[PDB]
Amino acid sequence: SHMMGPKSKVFVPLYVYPAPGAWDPLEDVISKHPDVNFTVVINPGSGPGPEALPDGNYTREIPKLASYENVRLLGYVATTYAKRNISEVRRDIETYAAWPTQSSNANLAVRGIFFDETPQQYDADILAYLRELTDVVKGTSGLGPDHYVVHNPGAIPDSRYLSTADSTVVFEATYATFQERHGAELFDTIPDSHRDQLCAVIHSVPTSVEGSDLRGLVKQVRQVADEIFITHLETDYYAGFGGQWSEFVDLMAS
Repeated sequence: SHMMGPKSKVFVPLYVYPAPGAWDPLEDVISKHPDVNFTVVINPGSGPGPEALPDGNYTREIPKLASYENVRLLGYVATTYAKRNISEVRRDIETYAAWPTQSSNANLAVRGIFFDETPQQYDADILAYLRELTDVVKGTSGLGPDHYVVHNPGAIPDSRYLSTADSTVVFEATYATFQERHGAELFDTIPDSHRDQLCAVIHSVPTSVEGSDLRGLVKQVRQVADEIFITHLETDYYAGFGGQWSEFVDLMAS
């Protein structure tokens, strides 16, 4: 069968600075593929920055993306492996949440939070910390309607953490590493899990993984992860668009 299996969201760690035109390659595929859902993490400065609003480039460009119904913007918030003081994490959540009211622009807003550097190891105190953060996201005006929560442990965490987030990035590494761990098979090791809970980020894909070879990779990952980012960049892979970005999104639309 040439069917691609379960549909996945395109996950976009959009750590490209929003100079005029810089986000065009993303807007172009969002517009071309209204049937594809995009989860887009924005990140002014490892967080929302030191002020109530981000800079004028962000305030111009964010509403343009937010205007598309198939986009779900998330604000990046660091947790430093749950060692970051929870009051500081909360300040960052609340800063994003207040964006539309602080700016008087309803489209200068995010629909949830992406928590970077969540821990892998199980500990009851960490679970309580993560659950509290989810409660904060779900209860804070300005992050609706979705109040989405994504975690990025950058590796497989204890499965008890998965239900505290809408999605967890359980693979964030090079294509070489993906292959060393037998690709989609690595996901089969995760107990008490479902693809709808999981995100995969694969960078540094060799350019020879193209055409039908890229189609095969996308299909393999779609089976196991409901949100996916794949890029052929090996440097600055979250701060620019890979040479097969449009092809990747086309395959996600297939």
